[PDB]
Amino acid sequence: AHAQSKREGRHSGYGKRKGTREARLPSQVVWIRRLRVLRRLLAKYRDAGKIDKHLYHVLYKES
Amino acid sequence: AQRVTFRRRNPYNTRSNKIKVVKTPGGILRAQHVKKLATRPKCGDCGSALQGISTLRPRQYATVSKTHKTVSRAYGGSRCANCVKERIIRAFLIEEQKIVKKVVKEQTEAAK
Amino acid sequence: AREITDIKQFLELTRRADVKTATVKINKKLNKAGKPFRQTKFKVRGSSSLYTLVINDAGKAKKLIQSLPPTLKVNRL
Amino acid sequence: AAQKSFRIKQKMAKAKKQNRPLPQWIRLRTNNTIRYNAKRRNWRRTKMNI
Amino acid sequence: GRVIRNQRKGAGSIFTSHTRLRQGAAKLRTLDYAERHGYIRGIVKQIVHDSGRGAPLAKVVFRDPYKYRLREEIFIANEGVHTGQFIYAGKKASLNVGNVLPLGSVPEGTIVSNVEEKPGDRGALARASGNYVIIIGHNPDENKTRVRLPSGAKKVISSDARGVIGVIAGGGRVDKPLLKAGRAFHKYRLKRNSWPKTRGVAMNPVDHPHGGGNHQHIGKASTISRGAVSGQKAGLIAARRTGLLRGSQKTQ
RNA sequence: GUGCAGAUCUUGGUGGUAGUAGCAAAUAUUCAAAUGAGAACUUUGAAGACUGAAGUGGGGAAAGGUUCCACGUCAACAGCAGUUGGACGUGGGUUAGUCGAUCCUAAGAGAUGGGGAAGCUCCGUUUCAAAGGCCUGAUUUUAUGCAGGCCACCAUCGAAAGGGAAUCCGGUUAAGAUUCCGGAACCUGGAUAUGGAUUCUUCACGGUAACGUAACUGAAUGUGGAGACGUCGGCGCGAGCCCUGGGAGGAGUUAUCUUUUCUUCUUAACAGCUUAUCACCCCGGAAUUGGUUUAUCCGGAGAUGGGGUCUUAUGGCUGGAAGAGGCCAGCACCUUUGCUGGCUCCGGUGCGCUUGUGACGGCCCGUGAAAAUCCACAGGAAGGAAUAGUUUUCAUGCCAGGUCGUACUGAUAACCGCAGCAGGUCUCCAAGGUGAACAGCCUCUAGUUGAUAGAAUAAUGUAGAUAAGGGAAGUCGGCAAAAUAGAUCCGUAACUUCGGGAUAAGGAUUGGCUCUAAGGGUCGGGUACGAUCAACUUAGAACUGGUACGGACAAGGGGAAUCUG
Ligand SMILES: [Mg+2]
Ligand SMILES: [Mg+2]
Ligand SMILES: [Mg+2]
Ligand SMILES: [Mg+2]
Ligand SMILES: [Mg+2]
Ligand SMILES: [Mg+2]
Ligand SMILES: [Mg+2]
Ligand SMILES: [Mg+2]
Ligand SMILES: [Mg+2]
Ligand SMILES: [Mg+2]
Ligand SMILES: [Mg+2]
Ligand SMILES: [Mg+2]
Ligand SMILES: [Mg+2]
Ligand SMILES: [Mg+2]
Ligand SMILES: [Mg+2]
Ligand SMILES: [Mg+2]
Ligand SMILES: [Mg+2]
Ligand SMILES: [Mg+2]
Ligand SMILES: [Mg+2]
Ligand SMILES: [Mg+2]
Ligand SMILES: [Mg+2]
Ligand SMILES: [Mg+2]
Ligand SMILES: [Mg+2]
Ligand SMILES: [Mg+2]
Ligand SMILES: [Mg+2]
Ligand SMILES: [Mg+2]
Ligand SMILES: [Mg+2]
Ligand SMILES: [Mg+2]
Ligand SMILES: [Mg+2]
Ligand SMILES: [Mg+2]
Ligand SMILES: [Mg+2]
Ligand SMILES: [Mg+2]
Ligand SMILES: [Mg+2]
Ligand SMILES: [Mg+2]
Ligand SMILES: [Mg+2]
Ligand SMILES: [Mg+2]
Ligand SMILES: [Mg+2]
Ligand SMILES: [Mg+2]
Ligand SMILES: [Mg+2]
Ligand SMILES: [Mg+2]
Ligand SMILES: [Mg+2]
Ligand SMILES: [Mg+2]
Ligand SMILES: [Mg+2]
Ligand SMILES: [Mg+2]
Ligand SMILES: [Mg+2]
Ligand SMILES: [Mg+2]
Ligand SMILES: [Mg+2]
Ligand SMILES: [Mg+2]
Ligand SMILES: [Mg+2]
Ligand SMILES: [Mg+2]
Ligand SMILES: [Mg+2]
Ligand SMILES: [Mg+2]
Ligand SMILES: [Mg+2]
Ligand SMILES: [Mg+2]
Ligand SMILES: [Mg+2]
Ligand SMILES: [Mg+2]
Ligand SMILES: [Mg+2]
Ligand SMILES: [Mg+2]
Ligand SMILES: [Mg+2]
Ligand SMILES: [Mg+2]
Ligand SMILES: [Mg+2]
Ligand SMILES: [Mg+2]
Ligand SMILES: [Mg+2]
Ligand SMILES: [Mg+2]
Ligand SMILES: [Mg+2]
Ligand SMILES: [Mg+2]
Ligand SMILES: [Mg+2]
Ligand SMILES: [Mg+2]
Ligand SMILES: [Mg+2]
Ligand SMILES: [Mg+2]
Ligand SMILES: [Mg+2]
Ligand SMILES: [Mg+2]
Ligand SMILES: [Mg+2]
Ligand SMILES: [Mg+2]
Ligand SMILES: [Mg+2]
Ligand SMILES: [Mg+2]
Ligand SMILES: [Mg+2]
Ligand SMILES: [Mg+2]
Ligand SMILES: [Mg+2]
Ligand SMILES: [Mg+2]
Ligand SMILES: [Mg+2]
Ligand SMILES: [Mg+2]
Ligand SMILES: [Mg+2]
Ligand SMILES: [Mg+2]
Ligand SMILES: [Mg+2]
Ligand SMILES: [Mg+2]
Ligand SMILES: [Mg+2]
Ligand SMILES: [Mg+2]
Ligand SMILES: [Mg+2]
Repeated sequence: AHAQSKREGRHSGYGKRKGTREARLPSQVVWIRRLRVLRRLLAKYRDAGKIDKHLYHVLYKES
Repeated sequence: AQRVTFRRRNPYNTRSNKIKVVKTPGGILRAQHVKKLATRPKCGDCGSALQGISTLRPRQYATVSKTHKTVSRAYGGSRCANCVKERIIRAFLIEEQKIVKKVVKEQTEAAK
Repeated sequence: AREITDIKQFLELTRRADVKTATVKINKKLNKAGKPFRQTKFKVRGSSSLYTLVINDAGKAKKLIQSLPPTLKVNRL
Repeated sequence: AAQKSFRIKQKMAKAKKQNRPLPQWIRLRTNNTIRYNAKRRNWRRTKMNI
Repeated sequence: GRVIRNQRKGAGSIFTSHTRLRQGAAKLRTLDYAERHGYIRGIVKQIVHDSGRGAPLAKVVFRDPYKYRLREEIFIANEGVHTGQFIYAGKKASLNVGNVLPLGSVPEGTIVSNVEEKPGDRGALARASGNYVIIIGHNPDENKTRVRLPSGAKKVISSDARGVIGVIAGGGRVDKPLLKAGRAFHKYRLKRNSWPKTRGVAMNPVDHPHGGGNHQHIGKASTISRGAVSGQKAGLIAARRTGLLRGSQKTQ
């Protein structure tokens, strides 16, 4: 029951928090997820040819 | 929640005491001891793991057939191909220049 | 320790030397999706190894069963 | 201990044997003097020093 | 009183060298037929870190002239030698960094390391990281050679005495601060048990000439004579001068 | 060896003290039955609690030595008791080719030719020494002399946590089990015969190559490899655990409510096929530089791309193997105890937890053992076929595997502390919630419920709390105590070696409930989007309450200076 309300975004207020924002969800974890998703899009846009390898390479390093 | 015990007198976490957990047909959890992992044999020239060769702990190499211990080229279970490639070319060219070296100083003696 | 799919190779084993006993196991199993069928495993006890041939076809089974050497000791189920 | 030398296991055995009460028929012998076993030993009172 | 600290070291109990990881003694090849008449060729098969040493060893393999087999030597590596390089050792041998030649066979100004004291001893002088000796002259009659060692001293030895061209590798090690107790700790951990050092002046009299007093202090001149006896020698032994050295060093 | 009142005299015995100090740490007990002369204390049933997987759980190492188990049993012992016991009496109990020792080497120890020393002995360990033994040939008096060629390695002891040939699952005892029983394997040594392979081109073919294989002769000598190795970091993957959907069973609750809460649904070594990051090969020849990791490293010394090769950690399917084990129903009956059935199925998820492992990266004046042992290659000594030879590194088959330890405790009672002492004493396995968490607090499994008891609640205490107004006036001294504290946001001085000082200081906010928004995966697209499934994070907004909300637990007082390292 409780686990459900947490899925509903409950008991999450500032008074319910003891560990730091980092300890709860590390920044690096967040970043690694993101940079991999970006990395993963570029690759399929190139493979499909939606983007050309030159534009890809630029976006790669900008990502 | 089901916990487990070593199967031998040795209480400590030494590398010979490595353990694994396993579900049995009895339906229960039990430890089973685990031999140390074997490592790949290495080229003597360079030191890469030489391909084609099976990897076992040293005395198990006696329990296996010779095809697992070699590859079909010369220096098979010993050197790494590309290394053998080199000592062919090197041998040849040196044995050649060795002729070039003699006849040149054969003339040098004769004209001087 | 070993399994056999060659019905010819099998018979050869049964007539070899060291092989005295043997056993035939019968299993109810299901086919594909819907229905059942009758599986039979022929287990031959060799000196260092137990060979077992699985005949999925009920017909080949009955045929194979009689093919067994008459001097061989066989355990039913 | 708990994995022993045979030597120790042997002494341990002789020790076990010596641990019994005085056989009572001795008490009946002519000129008997021994009343009780005076060398009796117990594992929680005296340790046997190997 | 007690036997002081510098007396207890000679009995070699806890003071022996910590030797377990060492590659084995560094030496020149035995001085044999090949080396004193011709030259002989080798390959450096490796250059490697020795424990408790400043400078890397070089494993150098040669052929055994009298038997079919390989024979491997341990050299102190001169700066610039490299794996796969060919090493030449003998009376007649070209003058190149890494080779080993008799001191007689090299011109003045030549720079060599691991040089023998007597010929054959497989090297004595100038083995520490950064060090070398310079050949400052020859006396062909009685075939001696005059060299200058790292200390500044100038010694004269047999021209047959072998040395190896170049300087020893890993130099400049001592320019970097140790920065903390631990770095020193791990340093002497692989040498011997000399660290840390209690000052005698922090001890009681039983322990040391310097021991005792209601203030820390030596109490008599800390310059001790050679004539002094064991248990007496601590502080500055046989000092011909003492005090901050002013002005240029560097013997004339 | 002759006379005691003394010597803090010697040994032994005995008093007053005194039925006195006391038997108060470790939360905690209770009802009934049974047994028995006897029950606060034994056994059983019930109830109340506890340890809370960093255990009061399940095992071991040292050490102990029978304490293990059964039966009998209370004189002493367990600072109350006793019918109970680690006590007393009497018996029973420890099963191995595979688990250890055994073998190897580590620091080290220590014989020997010797050299010291009056000598007990000291030094040396390959050291100034004539230091030893293998492979087969020579024998057809015959049994093992000599003929070669090697090897000059020169004792030995030293690890029940280092190195190391080989075993698993189920069942079983009062007490033993990787040791017994059942089944199924594997290693080593010794013997060997049949099958297959090989050969008239004698000592195998195939692939451009990486390399493939059921095999595919190989002495001396030599060389390579394995054994064989630091630490920390993030990232990838495996296993077990954790969470969870459908179904098939059994159990609990049901005044009311819950298609509900709890639980069973398992698969060993070993074998076959198959499975890999890395590495490598072939084709190709690159600026408009490309590829690419979370982490910037790679390419004309050949990148990107396309195609292949290899290790088999590891996983998958099958054999082992459902016949086992788990969970149910339906009959039988003083028994030994059966009998008959059914079902044991298909999925999901991840910055989860523990552990294993890979490819990388950080560090060093630290760069993180040895030997036994096993294999390989270079070499080509030699031995070998057509009327039949070579092969036991391919398959199958035969025999054997000794000696010693193996019980149990491992600690608030089996060890050491004079003891059933609040001390000490090496280590493996580790569930759910809350939460950053192996924290505290509550729980499941398992184990406990042991520590004299009854009645009262004076003084004085020990240990735990609170106090109006004042606020260090107390004291040598703020000693003791109190105050503070998590997290998000705001804000932060002198000075400084520029790294700090800093959580400086100083502030606001925090429940419940109900919504909104942002953040991802996967598949088909000719040479813009659609469809589906699975996750708590962060911010914003309403409503609501005796203004409460890190509601217990958990959790820094701060500032200005002097002396000093
Ligand atoms: Mg970061
Ligand atoms: Mg992705
Ligand atoms: Mg880039
Ligand atoms: Mg055990
Ligand atoms: Mg470790
Ligand atoms: Mg292979
Ligand atoms: Mg191969
Ligand atoms: Mg060949
Ligand atoms: Mg005692
Ligand atoms: Mg004694
Ligand atoms: Mg030494
Ligand atoms: Mg020290
Ligand atoms: Mg000093
Ligand atoms: Mg000092
Ligand atoms: Mg002092
Ligand atoms: Mg003195
Ligand atoms: Mg003096
Ligand atoms: Mg003094
Ligand atoms: Mg002073
Ligand atoms: Mg008398
Ligand atoms: Mg007298
Ligand atoms: Mg008198
Ligand atoms: Mg008297
Ligand atoms: Mg008196
Ligand atoms: Mg008197
Ligand atoms: Mg008296
Ligand atoms: Mg009384
Ligand atoms: Mg009293
Ligand atoms: Mg008391
Ligand atoms: Mg009680
Ligand atoms: Mg009870
Ligand atoms: Mg509790
Ligand atoms: Mg805890
Ligand atoms: Mg035990
Ligand atoms: Mg009694
Ligand atoms: Mg007792
Ligand atoms: Mg009592
Ligand atoms: Mg009593
Ligand atoms: Mg007894
Ligand atoms: Mg007994
Ligand atoms: Mg073993
Ligand atoms: Mg033995
Ligand atoms: Mg000696
Ligand atoms: Mg030994
Ligand atoms: Mg051992
Ligand atoms: Mg071991
Ligand atoms: Mg069992
Ligand atoms: Mg039994
Ligand atoms: Mg037991
Ligand atoms: Mg058996
Ligand atoms: Mg069998
Ligand atoms: Mg064999
Ligand atoms: Mg073939
Ligand atoms: Mg070797
Ligand atoms: Mg090696
Ligand atoms: Mg090791
Ligand atoms: Mg196994
Ligand atoms: Mg590819
Ligand atoms: Mg190809
Ligand atoms: Mg493959
Ligand atoms: Mg991640
Ligand atoms: Mg390294
Ligand atoms: Mg090998
Ligand atoms: Mg074989
Ligand atoms: Mg024997
Ligand atoms: Mg046991
Ligand atoms: Mg106990
Ligand atoms: Mg004791
Ligand atoms: Mg105790
Ligand atoms: Mg569960
Ligand atoms: Mg008590
Ligand atoms: Mg109490
Ligand atoms: Mg009381
Ligand atoms: Mg009071
Ligand atoms: Mg109050
Ligand atoms: Mg007040
Ligand atoms: Mg105030
Ligand atoms: Mg004031
Ligand atoms: Mg006052
Ligand atoms: Mg005052
Ligand atoms: Mg004061
Ligand atoms: Mg104050
Ligand atoms: Mg205080
Ligand atoms: Mg208050
Ligand atoms: Mg401050
Ligand atoms: Mg709010
Ligand atoms: Mg969304
Ligand atoms: Mg002052
Ligand atoms: Mg200080």
